[PDB]
Amino acid sequence: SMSYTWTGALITPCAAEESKLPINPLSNSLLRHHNMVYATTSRSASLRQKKVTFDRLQVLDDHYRDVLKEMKAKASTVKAKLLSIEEACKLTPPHSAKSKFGYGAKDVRNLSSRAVNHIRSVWEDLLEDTETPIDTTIMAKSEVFCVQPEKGGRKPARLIVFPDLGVRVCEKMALYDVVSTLPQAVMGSSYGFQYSPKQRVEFLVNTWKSKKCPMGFSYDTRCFDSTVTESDIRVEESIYQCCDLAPEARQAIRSLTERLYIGGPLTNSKGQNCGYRRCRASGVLTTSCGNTLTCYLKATAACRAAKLQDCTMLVNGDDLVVICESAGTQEDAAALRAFTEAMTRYSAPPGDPPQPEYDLELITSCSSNVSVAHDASGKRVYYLTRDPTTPLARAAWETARHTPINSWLGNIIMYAPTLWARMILMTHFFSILLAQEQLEKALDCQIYGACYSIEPLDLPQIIERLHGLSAFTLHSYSPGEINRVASCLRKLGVPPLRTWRHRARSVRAKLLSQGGRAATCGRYLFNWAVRTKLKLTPIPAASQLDLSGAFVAGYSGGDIYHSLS
Repeated sequence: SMSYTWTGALITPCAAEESKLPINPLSNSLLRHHNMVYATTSRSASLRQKKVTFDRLQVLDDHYRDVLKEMKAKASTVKAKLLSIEEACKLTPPHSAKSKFGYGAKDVRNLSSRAVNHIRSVWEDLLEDTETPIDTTIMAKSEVFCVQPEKGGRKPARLIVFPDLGVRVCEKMALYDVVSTLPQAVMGSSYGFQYSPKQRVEFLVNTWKSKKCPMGFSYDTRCFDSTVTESDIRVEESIYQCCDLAPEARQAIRSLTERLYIGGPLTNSKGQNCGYRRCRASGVLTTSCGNTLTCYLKATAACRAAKLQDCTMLVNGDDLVVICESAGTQEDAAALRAFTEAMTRYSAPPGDPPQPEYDLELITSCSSNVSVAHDASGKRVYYLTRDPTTPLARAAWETARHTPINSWLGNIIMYAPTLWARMILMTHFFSILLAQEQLEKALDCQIYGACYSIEPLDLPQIIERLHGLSAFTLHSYSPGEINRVASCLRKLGVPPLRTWRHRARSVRAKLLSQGGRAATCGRYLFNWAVRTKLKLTPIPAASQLDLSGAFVAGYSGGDIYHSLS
């Protein structure tokens, strides 16, 4: 069975695609080696197609079957509610792709007669048709990176596949409660998306100290979505079907699985037949939940197959991490191979093969690793951080250009306590915002695939609840960490961390200069930037923040939105 078959029609762009950075006012203010920054375009689509296209052998053993039964037993506890038309509409991002039937996102959110009617008819059709493949668009995704050790070598665009707006809203009705609550009910503590960054590191740390001589590794799956099989996808259904369901929900799930999830026809932007898909669609509501379940399922079985001991897993979509019990260095190496052999049998071979690690800090997962720091009190505080190359590169892009999602805002939220987010990302963007009377203006960003609309002036409170007040006092970072950042700043041509200190003090002062929510930011976000530290008490408005459904589940590909009415 092939992951894809192609007809020859091209993956076409819908609009003008821009591949390089413009030389802008404040582009260079952040990053001067602009010819290292690039966005992906449909030009590289055929490259990615070569990569994701292959036949899949899959050989299930008894381990697998045991674990699946265990997962199903836990799902059987779940009661999933069917979403009302309205509730599904409110979960649609206002800039989600319009439907081919003469209405878009705002039509759905507004519950316009045309949209509501067709959404209804698409639901009706799910009951009345159990076989006909639902059509999908395929699109080359635009993402920004910096180039790395070849070079002149860029990633090819990733490929997104989605059904029409009307189907997407039906998916929500049928399956939004399922994908939001069943992962935790089945994998529990191993479901990564229930964890804030603070909560995540806490788990990882605890897990590590809980082992006597802990061993740890991450597992990278070679183009995961393509490795997913129709069998995988039906198994995933059998888990879903273990819930208590409304009768229409049950049929909806059965129909979407056959007509959409297991596979279907790929159509480009010009409306041409591009070929067929027999693997994970990356743009459906079930993508994150399916991926996480499938990963956790195959991972857990391949442990038993590898006779690994006292394993504990963190699973986030297709990203897997395992902290277990060391046997011996040569025995560990052998065990990790066995894990890989088995995963390869479950149709999940590796990107670059896994390597045991004996420092928690050297394990990467979710493009993240743990590092250590100290708060004002000198106490040893753990937090989570990445190589800032990709985040800064996109920070340069969003500076120059109008982008629908501000990854920088997201990254500051997720990586508040980090050295580079405080000294650069905050410093950079808060001068810009002040210099353009745009502090109160709320911007769109993503957390775990979901879209939120946030005012930058409510960053401290958000930051405090997600990380602690320590994230405003942290210092004495790791040498490896500080060397990673500084080395990155060379690469991109960013002003070295000395430089940013003075820029911050300016903005901080400029921010206190106005009092109110503005001053709260200068006082909290840029405390690192002064010798005479301010007193730092709790935030008044941290009290009543909406951080409901902020870190419950993953949704990358799911067309999900959680800001206000």
